[PDB]
Amino acid sequence: PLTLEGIKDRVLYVLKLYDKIDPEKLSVNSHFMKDLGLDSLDQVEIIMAMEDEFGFEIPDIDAEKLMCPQEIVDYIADKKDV
Amino acid sequence: MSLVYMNIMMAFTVSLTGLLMYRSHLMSSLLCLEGMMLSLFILATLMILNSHFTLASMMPIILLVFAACEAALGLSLLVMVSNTYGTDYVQNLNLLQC
Amino acid sequence: SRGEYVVAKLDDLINWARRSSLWPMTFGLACCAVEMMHMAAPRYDMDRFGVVFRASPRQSDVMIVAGTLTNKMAPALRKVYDQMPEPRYVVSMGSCANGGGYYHYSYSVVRGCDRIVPVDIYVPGCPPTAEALLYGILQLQKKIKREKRLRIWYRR
Amino acid sequence: MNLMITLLTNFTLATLLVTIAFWLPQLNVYSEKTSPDPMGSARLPFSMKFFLVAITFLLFDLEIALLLPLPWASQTTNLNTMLTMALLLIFLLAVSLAYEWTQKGLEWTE
Amino acid sequence: TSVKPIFSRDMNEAKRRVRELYRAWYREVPNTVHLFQLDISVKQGRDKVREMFKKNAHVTDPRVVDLLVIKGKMELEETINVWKQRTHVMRFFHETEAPRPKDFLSKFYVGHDP
Ligand code: SF4
Repeated sequence: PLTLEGIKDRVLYVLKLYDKIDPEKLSVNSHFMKDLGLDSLDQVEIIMAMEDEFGFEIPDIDAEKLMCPQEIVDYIADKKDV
Repeated sequence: MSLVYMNIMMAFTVSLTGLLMYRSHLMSSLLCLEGMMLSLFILATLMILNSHFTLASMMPIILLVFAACEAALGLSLLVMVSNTYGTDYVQNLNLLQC
Repeated sequence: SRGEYVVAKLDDLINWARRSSLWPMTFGLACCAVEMMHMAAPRYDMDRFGVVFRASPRQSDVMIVAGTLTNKMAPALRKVYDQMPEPRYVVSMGSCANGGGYYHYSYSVVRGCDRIVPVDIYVPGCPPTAEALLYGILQLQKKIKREKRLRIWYRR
Repeated sequence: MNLMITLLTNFTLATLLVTIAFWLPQLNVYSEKTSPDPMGSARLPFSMKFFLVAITFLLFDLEIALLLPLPWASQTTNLNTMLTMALLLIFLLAVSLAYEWTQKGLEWTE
Repeated sequence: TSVKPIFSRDMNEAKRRVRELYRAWYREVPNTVHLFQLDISVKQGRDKVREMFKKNAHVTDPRVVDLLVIKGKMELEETINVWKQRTHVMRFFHETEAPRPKDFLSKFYVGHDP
């Protein structure tokens, strides 16, 4: 939570823990729906893995707007100091 | 000195060493403290009956009553600790470091 | 022989003690609980047979399923049956506990309590009279009387 | 001596009946049973009222411990002092009871 | 064609309620596997919740998915508050049932039904 680099590394570590995402195609700017081949429920359990890791609640009207790990790390940067 | 008095003193020091090395709980501290009180009762009673010193026979009962009341006070303190943390753990009693 | 005689007399002893001291856990499910209460009432009086009134389930000897077993309570029936020490016995009282009865084609009714628990005595009636429930209890005692536990132990 | 023999015989009969009560039905090869109440997985909440009646027992039991040598203290020569101190102890037990009353200590187990 | 809504005015709020119900079931699966002392894994229970959400996925009516979220909240309330027993949770896992024949030929072999 100190730097953007630790948050980005922890986002990519969470998304490589998740089994259905292929870690080869998994990049920073990879889209979830049309690229990684994920259902919406897959994206929502991704957001709940992010809540389990980063230790806060993410509401619904701003987790619908998290379609890539770059917007995830930008959202956590917006909701923290970095 | 004597032998059975040395045994009751040995029990007093053993419950003292248990009262001076805390493991987990405050109830263990209160139990070692009341084992100390028990050994004080036993040793006072054997001295008072040995010398046939009559008026001191009320003394161990006094030594019981106050100290048992003392134990009641300790139990109540433990309860208030267990009403704040849920356990009687002595490591929850460390807020007075600062 | 000699050991056959010893296990036969000890079978008679333990069968006598078990049948003359049956303690029931009555499931008060439905209308058959009323007639079980009449079987415990002074006229028929189960207590003079050694059959006490409302024993606790963790020491009872016979489970009397008296009333309608529905789907919401059948796991509770099997749970209380599993909490009974052996030798446990099941007396099924009335038509809904026997085979579903008047609610056989219902969406919510277990069609017989013998889909749930192993049943020893089927007591028929809607409700069976308390005299007939007492007949079923005495037939259970005669079934306990002809058990051969130590005889089959000595022969196996 | 006879008391120790009697305690030992009572303890032996007790342990013998417990040992018969455990080992005699374990002759049976009945069934090894599986699948293990008003709570399933709830913790125990503490109740302050049960602890209050326990400490109230302990304090009145100490006052009774003081009151115990009265059938022997009736035989003394200074009966005015003995009567004053006996009535004073039972009065202090009553004052402890009245203070337990009026501060709502005897409530919901009155 | 104008009807009275239940909770959702359109499918946006309806999918929002579906999504938060799935969030609550995802948070409740590990506690359900723990305290009911089930014989399933947490991933297997989450697979079952995924199957129960993807079973009704083709519904385009907002009132119908409002009632489906309502009934899912009722299932959730019966699971969190321990009202279901172990049997009521294991009924989603059709274990004692034999798997039904799916192709034409084995259904032809066993009986008369399509
Ligand atoms: S068998 Fe009939 S009379 Fe008996 S409990 Fe059932 S419904 Fe009532």
